[PDB]
Amino acid sequence: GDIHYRVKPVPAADRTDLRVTVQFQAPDATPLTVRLPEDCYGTPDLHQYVRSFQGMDGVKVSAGGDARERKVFPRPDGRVSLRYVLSFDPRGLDGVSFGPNVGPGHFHVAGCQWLLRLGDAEARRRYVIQVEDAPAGWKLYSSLGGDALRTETTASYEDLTSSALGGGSGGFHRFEVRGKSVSLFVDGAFDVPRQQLFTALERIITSQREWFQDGPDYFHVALRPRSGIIAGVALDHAFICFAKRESRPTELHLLFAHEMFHAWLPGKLRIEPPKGEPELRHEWFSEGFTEYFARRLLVDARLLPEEALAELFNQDLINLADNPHRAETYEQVVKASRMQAYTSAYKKLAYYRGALMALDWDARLRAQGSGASLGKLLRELHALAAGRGGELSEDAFFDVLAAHGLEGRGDFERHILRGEPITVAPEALGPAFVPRARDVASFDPGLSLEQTFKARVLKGVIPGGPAYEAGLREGMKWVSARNSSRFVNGWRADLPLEIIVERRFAFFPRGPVRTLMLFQPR
Amino acid sequence: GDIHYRVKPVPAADRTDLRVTVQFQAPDATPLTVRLPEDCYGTPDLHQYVRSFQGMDGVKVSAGGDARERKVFPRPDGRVSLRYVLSFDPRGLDGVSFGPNVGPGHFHVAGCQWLLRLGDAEARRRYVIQVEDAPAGWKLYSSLGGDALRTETTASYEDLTSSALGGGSGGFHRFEVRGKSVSLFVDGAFDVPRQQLFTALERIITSQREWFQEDGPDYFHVALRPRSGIIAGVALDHAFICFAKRESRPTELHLLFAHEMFHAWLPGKLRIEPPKGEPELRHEWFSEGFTEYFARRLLVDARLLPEEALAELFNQDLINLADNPHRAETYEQVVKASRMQAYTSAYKKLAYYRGALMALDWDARLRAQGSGASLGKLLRELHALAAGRGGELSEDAFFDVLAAHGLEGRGDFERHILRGEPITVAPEALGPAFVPRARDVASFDPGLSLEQTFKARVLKGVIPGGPAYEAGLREGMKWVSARNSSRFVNGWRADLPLEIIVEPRRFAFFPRGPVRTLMLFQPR
Ligand SMILES: [Zn+2]
Ligand SMILES: [Zn+2]
Repeated sequence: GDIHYRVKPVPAADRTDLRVTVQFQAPDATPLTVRLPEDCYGTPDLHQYVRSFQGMDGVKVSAGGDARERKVFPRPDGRVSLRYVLSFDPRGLDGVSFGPNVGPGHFHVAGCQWLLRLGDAEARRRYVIQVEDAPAGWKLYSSLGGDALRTETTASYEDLTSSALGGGSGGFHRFEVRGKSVSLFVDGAFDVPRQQLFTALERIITSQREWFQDGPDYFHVALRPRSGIIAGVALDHAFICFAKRESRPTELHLLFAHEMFHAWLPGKLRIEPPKGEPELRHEWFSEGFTEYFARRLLVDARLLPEEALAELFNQDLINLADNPHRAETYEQVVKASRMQAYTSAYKKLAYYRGALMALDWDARLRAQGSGASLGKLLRELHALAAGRGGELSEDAFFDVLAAHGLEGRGDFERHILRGEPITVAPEALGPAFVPRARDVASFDPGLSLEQTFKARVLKGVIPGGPAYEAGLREGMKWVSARNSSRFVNGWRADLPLEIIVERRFAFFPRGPVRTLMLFQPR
Repeated sequence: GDIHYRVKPVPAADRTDLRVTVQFQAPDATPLTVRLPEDCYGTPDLHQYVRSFQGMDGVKVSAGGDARERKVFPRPDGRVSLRYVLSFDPRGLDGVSFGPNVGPGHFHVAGCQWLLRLGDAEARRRYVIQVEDAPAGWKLYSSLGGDALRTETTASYEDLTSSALGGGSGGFHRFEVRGKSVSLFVDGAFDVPRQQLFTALERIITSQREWFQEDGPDYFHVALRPRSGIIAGVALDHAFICFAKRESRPTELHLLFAHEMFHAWLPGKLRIEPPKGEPELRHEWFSEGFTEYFARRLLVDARLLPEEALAELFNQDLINLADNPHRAETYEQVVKASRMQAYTSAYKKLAYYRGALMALDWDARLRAQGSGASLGKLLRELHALAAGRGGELSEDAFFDVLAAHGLEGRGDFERHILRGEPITVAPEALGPAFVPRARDVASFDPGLSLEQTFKARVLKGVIPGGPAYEAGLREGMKWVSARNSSRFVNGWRADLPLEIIVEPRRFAFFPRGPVRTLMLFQPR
């Protein structure tokens, strides 16, 4: 059967409502049940935002089981025709990182956020989705087709939960890269001016499509506002970004350059782990290299100065040195995943490892003077993987590196399998930077952060350690803590660790100084 | 004493909050009562939008009598230091035509809408108001100074109730006219692109300044802000705020801009003074009607309005005036109606139609003399002479000027205004490209006395055989509502039926009455 969808954006005082009308053929006139959209992206109770839900041209609608269900009575011939208005709260949805994002001059909804749940979700149907009566001056962008006025998709409901439909009037830019269309949309309040976001996004995409040398016929980049986060979801033909108003240019550039890079690496260049081995085996490559490339992309596009590039790798060396699993072998990392004690530190371990390995490999390849580079080698690796569905066996991947005079297999077995420390060549950041010894204080809170949190009572306070030195003593009524998680994205080294007891205590996590070769300028 | 204000615009999900910190000295340490802002522009219970209200640097606050009050505990020396956050609901405030206008990337507040009520409202103080930690890329404005970052005014609270403070991030344009600064701000959803709005506003504003060729204010702001179902504007010294709907057409705004902002000059600096005892409405035909004429001439000169659309506006005037029940009413009768609070839309609109057609006639007659005369040249002379008497001309001086240029102004005034005689427009008044031709226009006749009907709650005055009678309406039906019923309010469409829901059935018909012949201008 065919499902016809018509969506109208109706701008309001504080939001943009979506008037949705849908028509399809049922088998006969037996009253069937339909369900209101449930958010796969985390909003609790998405049905509360359905303002009205009535039938059209004779189709009757009554109450169903709960408030997420409706009983509709099809026509004798089987036609079903319904109309419902989605009025999403902009205030409530500011806390749902990937929920619906609406505003007085824009709207964005993922497939699950506006589509109706009818029947089997695995069943395939022909979806015709149109945007009608769009306001004057607005630009639209759908993930199912290059012309959001009408898309034609044959897929299942499940497939369509990740799709996107949106529009706005706050910033639009269009350009062509290799004859293919790319559309940029920016709505919401943002410190970075619209022109700087369009230029930066234009450069990042143009660089990405140059690397791998013709792609998608249509692609959209939608920037939408949400406080307290800088996140993005990637899709086929679209990249959606929910970011806070106070986002710095580099913060958005690093995210744009990293999440869009995931469409190639590991999207079209995946290293197949051996039989039975987990997907995390090659996280150093599928995540650490992507970040390295993302950094190399910004510096090439003249968006990130080389001095900041040095501090990004310096942070990788400092963060990996403070990682408690920095020396853990494959057998230990894989055992923690089967044992589910896999904290933020474990999540970040392969990012720090893989980024520095790529920096070393590039330096080692470019020192050859034969015009080689980690990038030239990744283009060969990706072109070869095209004849195998974008995947490469472990032997085929390391065979290529060995052909370019690079000991790829030895590095992986050393640093990833055996957990041996990673050495970065000194010429990696150009001749203007040189690694010089520096002492960085290790992260020692002076108390067991987890045993305390578990028992809600200060436990294991090491006498003479930082926590002891602040006055804290073991067995104390732990109330709360702030800036104590070392490997979550917002940890700051210049800010003290706060801990509240029954009284607020603050101290820096001072510990045995270690020496690291950080990159300095000349 | 000195009152010192600090305002922080804090963007939010659906609005922009205002963190206001105020510092002033009390006469003593004895507790005093301060009351939250009340809206002079019509917002019920504006205090409900005050989220927090606390003391600062040792000053204590407590509850007071009602929700509008607060008990402030000054310091021993008398120092009072308060901080309160205004978080205005953009949804409910869309219904208040002149209430606070906020939203995700902008804010606008009138003086009364953010300032605190401290002591006597007519006591003069020195108000120093600064906008701090404003968001990056936002542009701000104030009516108390050309630099919104810090203004300084010695005025009373009452004077400051009509002041304006605002900013935004959805559109800004600045330009200079004869060395003076003008800034334009646009926020909210609007069908007309920002470039079109800025170009038109710059053209209209420049045209108005060259018309009188006087040095305008050192700073001037024009703030376009969103609000459903209305197209309104409030004129202030140093600022013109406009709250309009998203679907506003360009000409609708162009007429609003050109008309409202001309009132700075006419009657602002050129008022005809009525004789002793006479109401100020006597010259509403000159202070409103002629302003509408010059606003239309202004738009055509700036190429924002074609000449075909100018003819229609005057055709509209002829039709609207012919439908006006008070069209032939003398001045004593129209002055009798103001004293009995009967001024309705028909009355407030009578002087608009009257004065605009007279201005059109007067211009044709002046230019027919072939001596380079024109109504615009005449108004330049009148404005210049008025500058020596305070923007004010006696009736004798005003009319002496017109009679000097061969125009019998006085005669028309005591024939069309004072006596209510019908107004004749010279056929050549719209140029050789247009000709007045007789057209038959159906008179407005609901077949029912609306005014009477709305005064009671039943149907009053249904004429057996009128349009309302044939539609099915009768004498004595519980009257509930009406749509498209006010003929002289801006929104009446002769092409949409008159809707009257009685009892509860809905009667929709056309208020078509006896035919009328009028000479409308048509293209050749
Ligand atoms: Zn990633
Ligand atoms: Zn007026």
